[PDB]
Amino acid sequence: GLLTILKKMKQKERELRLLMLGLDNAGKTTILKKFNGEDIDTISPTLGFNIKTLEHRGFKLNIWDVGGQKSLRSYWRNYFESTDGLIWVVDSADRQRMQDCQRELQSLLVEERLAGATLLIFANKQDLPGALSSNAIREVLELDSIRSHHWCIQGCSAVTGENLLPGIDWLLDDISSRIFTADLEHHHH
Amino acid sequence: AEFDAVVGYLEDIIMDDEFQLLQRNFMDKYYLEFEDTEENKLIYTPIFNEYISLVEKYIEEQLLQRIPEFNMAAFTTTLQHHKDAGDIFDMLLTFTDFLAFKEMFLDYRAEKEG
Ligand SMILES: Nc1nc2c(ncn2[C@@H]2O[C@H](COP(=O)(O)OP(=O)(O)OP(=O)(O)O)[C@@H](O)[C@H]2O)c(=O)[nH]1
Ligand SMILES: [Mg+2]
Repeated sequence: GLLTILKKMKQKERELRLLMLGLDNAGKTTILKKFNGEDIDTISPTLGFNIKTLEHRGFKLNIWDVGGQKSLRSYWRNYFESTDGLIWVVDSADRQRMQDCQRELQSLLVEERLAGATLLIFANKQDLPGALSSNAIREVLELDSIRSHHWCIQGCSAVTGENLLPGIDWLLDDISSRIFTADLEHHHH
Repeated sequence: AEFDAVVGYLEDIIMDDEFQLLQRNFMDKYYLEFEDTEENKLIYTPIFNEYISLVEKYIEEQLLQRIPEFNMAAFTTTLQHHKDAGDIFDMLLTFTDFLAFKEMFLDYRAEKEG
């Protein structure tokens, strides 16, 4: 209605909303905690959701981190609306759940409210020797067969904060390009 | 237009205090589901969406007590387009900010405790 229409016909150019999802124990909350450079020890599995509003390259990034515990996944959709970028986090060492991680990601991509989102995949926990390579994870999840969304896979280690920023920088640029593209076709036709 | 008139009533409806009572009576039903922690509960969301629907609906009702032929969509469409904004829309935006909504709720809870 009036209230929600008002909100988007009013968001400022450089406010972006990012939804971070993934299986429980993937390291979602560790990752955004590291972004601010908040300490990340004493982190507990999320039963609800965390909101952390950022600042990066002139952008205010409002990041929503939703618990990935299985009994919670049906509520993920209450957070789909107004997502400029979807961040899918993966525990690279969690080899036995790669299929479910795959199933979960796939159902998100046919979701209508997520039609526009840029997809960033964080193959987290690369610091673990049992961690599958990004390529192996790209193979599983069958990312190469996604043409509905722009995506990229970034191997990282939230615990050390290694490679998180390059992931985010790719995501912001892709989001910017999409908006740029839309504006282009709007003013011309 | 008939527009500038509605913009006037909004200020009158929300900055009235039947509205503030509406808000309190809503919070009375849920205030103790709200915890003072940084992590939010999933249940805050449906309550939040219920709140938004309630405010939006109290509006349209009060607005047609004014102009009995007020069509929300017509005003919204005409707004969601070519009369594009102000000073009270800023308070209107307030209702959709989840973080402030939560704080509104938290201050209320502490108040109710005592
Ligand atoms: N070795 C290693 N452990 C990590 C890494 N990132 C996170 N962890 C740990 O993995 C465990 C789970 O991390 P979380 O951030 O709670 O994962 P989550 O997806 O937010 O969990 P949910 O809230 O259930 O969704 C914690 O003990 C983290 O410290 C990493 O990069 N390497
Ligand atoms: Mg978490």
